Amino acid sequence: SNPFAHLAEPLDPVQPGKKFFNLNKLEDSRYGRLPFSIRVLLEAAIRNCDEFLVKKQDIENILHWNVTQHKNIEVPFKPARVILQDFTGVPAVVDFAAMRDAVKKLGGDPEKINPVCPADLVIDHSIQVDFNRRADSLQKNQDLEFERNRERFEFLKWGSQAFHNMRIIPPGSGIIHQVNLEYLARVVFDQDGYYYPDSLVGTDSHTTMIDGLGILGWGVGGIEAEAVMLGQPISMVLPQVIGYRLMGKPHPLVTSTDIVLTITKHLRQVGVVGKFVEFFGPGVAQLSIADRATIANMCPEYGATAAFFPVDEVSITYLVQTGRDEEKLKYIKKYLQAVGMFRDFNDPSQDPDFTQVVELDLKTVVPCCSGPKRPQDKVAVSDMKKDFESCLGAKQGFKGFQVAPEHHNDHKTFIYDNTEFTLAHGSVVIAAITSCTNTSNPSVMLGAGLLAKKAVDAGLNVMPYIKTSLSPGSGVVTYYLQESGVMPYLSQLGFDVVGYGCMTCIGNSGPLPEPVVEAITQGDLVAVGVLSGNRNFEGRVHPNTRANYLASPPLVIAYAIAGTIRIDFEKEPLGVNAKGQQVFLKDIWPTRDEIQAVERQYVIPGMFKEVYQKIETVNESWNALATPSDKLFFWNSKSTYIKSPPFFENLTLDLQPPKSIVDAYVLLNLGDSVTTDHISPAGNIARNSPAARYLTNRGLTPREFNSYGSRRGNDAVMARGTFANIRLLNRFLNKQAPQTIHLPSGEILDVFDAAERYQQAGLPLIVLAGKEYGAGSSRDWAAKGPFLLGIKAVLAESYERIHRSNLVGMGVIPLEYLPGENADALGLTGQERYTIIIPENLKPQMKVQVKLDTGKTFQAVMRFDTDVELTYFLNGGILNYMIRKMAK
Ligand code: SF4
Repeated sequence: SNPFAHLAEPLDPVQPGKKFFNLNKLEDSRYGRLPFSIRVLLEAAIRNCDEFLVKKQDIENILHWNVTQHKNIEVPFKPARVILQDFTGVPAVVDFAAMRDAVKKLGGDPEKINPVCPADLVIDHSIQVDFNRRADSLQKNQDLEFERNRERFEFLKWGSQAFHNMRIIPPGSGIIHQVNLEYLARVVFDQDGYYYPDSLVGTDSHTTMIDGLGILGWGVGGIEAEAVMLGQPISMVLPQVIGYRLMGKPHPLVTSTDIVLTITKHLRQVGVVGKFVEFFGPGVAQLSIADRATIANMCPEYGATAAFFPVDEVSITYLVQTGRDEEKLKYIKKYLQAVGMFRDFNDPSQDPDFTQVVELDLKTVVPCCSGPKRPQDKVAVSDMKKDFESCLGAKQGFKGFQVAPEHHNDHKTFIYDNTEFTLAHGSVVIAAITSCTNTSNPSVMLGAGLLAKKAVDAGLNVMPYIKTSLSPGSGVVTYYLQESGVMPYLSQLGFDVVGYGCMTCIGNSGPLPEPVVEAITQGDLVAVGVLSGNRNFEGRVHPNTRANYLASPPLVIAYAIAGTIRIDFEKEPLGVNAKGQQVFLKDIWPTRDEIQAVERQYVIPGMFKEVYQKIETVNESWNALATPSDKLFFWNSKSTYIKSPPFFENLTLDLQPPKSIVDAYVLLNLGDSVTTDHISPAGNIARNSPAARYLTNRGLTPREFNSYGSRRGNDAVMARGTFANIRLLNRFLNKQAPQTIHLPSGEILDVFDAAERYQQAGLPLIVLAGKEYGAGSSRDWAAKGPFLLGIKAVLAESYERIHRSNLVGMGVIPLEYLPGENADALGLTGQERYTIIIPENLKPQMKVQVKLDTGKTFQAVMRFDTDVELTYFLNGGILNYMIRKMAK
């Protein structure tokens, strides 16, 4: 039974059948000092205590957090639900279908492969900015989306019928996280007579955006989410919690976006990988839910697992504003208050006992952007011109473009729409109001509109060759931009709505005008994209922009109007007004107070009701998609999108022990901050690549390639796409190239081709890497890929959280250098042959010996961090383990 059953009591004696586990009846003073993020873990353990998956000791360990956070203690966590998008959602449903095949093969019941919690999937990663700056651009983009992705859509739609508990939010509805915040989020569950906190994992690294609403959620690989949907607890080392104390007031010109870029930079410096961050202090109460969500969104960019803002009265106000049901609201606040999970940030006596506290005085926040090449590279708006011009001549890097000083004032004329324009270094060519990060925030969306109106009335324009776009994460945005009268002015500046999906945020940015591309390449220009996103890594916004700056939506507009980031907005006007002459940014910038009025006036629950009323059913094209009635997927050999994966080939019920990796070759020698984009690119498929050759062989032209993310249900493409990022910096080649050296022959080959040779010869492979290996996107293809290339281990200085978990899930060993040790320090070339000794008895975090064919030996930490992770390793993977459990 549940040992804590006595804690269950009615919330309200008027409705005696609706109960909750009352953590206050624990009568334990440790509870009242817990970070509110830890209280969520505690509750989930108590309600789920069976003495099997979740044990009474587990509850004590979580309660004893203040002590046990230092004792490397694993705990279970069963979240309330799972959220997915289509890029990671396709391979997830392929995994499920493949697991059903495997379970049937072994004589099990394939209906056991079925989500036992709610799964919501939002289709947002497929639409691209094929067209912009026109009224019909949205329809034209929506049409191409469906035309390009029909098979994937029919497949997801079948998935939503063939597996229990799956709701799909169709194309043209907005973006996962914004839809989560405005519609999908429960805050408090009311299931089978028990209230409990909403919590989740999502197959997207920015799932942490939900934490702004006091919902404990974070990103995970699909394989981890798959296990969770099947009832497997998350296994984690009980985390330390950094208290981020906010104080002061932001200046009225400062935006949510300025604040998050400031905090991102701040927390990467601090180092919070493997930890929760939990916000508190007098400064939190002034932040709206949208503001808190902006900050929480960027959790993976600063490294943490969670960035938590507990539920307070501001959260409740957001729920009433977004039109949540009256009945539900009643028990959300009432439940949180009764259980001790309801916050008042204005009461220091209620502040938890965090591991340590770090501080931000919001008055120190200045208007800012981040770039040109990393989310943590904060640049004051006041210093944008200076910093870029410094970048022009600096050695090629995150803060260098390496342009000879003589050319810093280069410019190229070009003709666009029979008018001559001049492009130069720092010219803005992409200006996209994009990303759930910011479009969920009416302060910056209306800010952007009010700036647009001011500018238009002031007689300002955006040059017509500039690829401006507006890509909202829900239709509520457009609705209030129209009601408020600001949308026509956005339209005139070139910010018509182009789609309701990720779009430019994810690199789905579409073509630049031919004459603009010409000038850029012919002139050797550093052309600039400015976007309200959370990621700006070289090449991931557009192939032709060497500089990308994250900035608030109104700044996106400001740089569009100015047409360059090499501008001192204080010193230089934007243009000349036909009457009062000089028009400066200051004159057109809306104040916090002018924004708050329009927001208070135009963002009412009725709009949310209206937008979301028909969300699941309105898409006639979706509704039209025919699906088979099958429960077991009819794999089609003709498909280039959907393919039965080899993962479970010849799977046996019984386990055989792990053997050492013997005389492994190093497939790639990598450096620092290798992103999952480098490991498993998701955008354009290059004409000179293994994946292009495969698709060509199958009779497709480049225009039919689609993106890598779109091909994730086809392991044949995805293996070929592994380490195929054209900006991979393999230290074997000392240059950017998606290649490596096949050492036996000395030949330089595309990475997949080189791996084939090694695999044909029966040779094991490893990867050497530096710090922060696997940063960024949650994509488990950055683990499945290497697994299919024959990679048995990685040896790195440090790992990012989601990536490490995906490696473990695929049975690949994540090895870590000992402190003060790395490739240079050990004198490794990567051209040696590597023996990793696996002992008969394994322990989490154990050190193993690595032996080289040269005689050199050293030690590495084996980063299986919990007993459960070790069982995954012994099983050859997390889904292997789950098939075995379900087959018997
Ligand atoms: S790619 Fe951008 S818009 Fe899409 S879910 Fe991620 S953060 Fe949001």
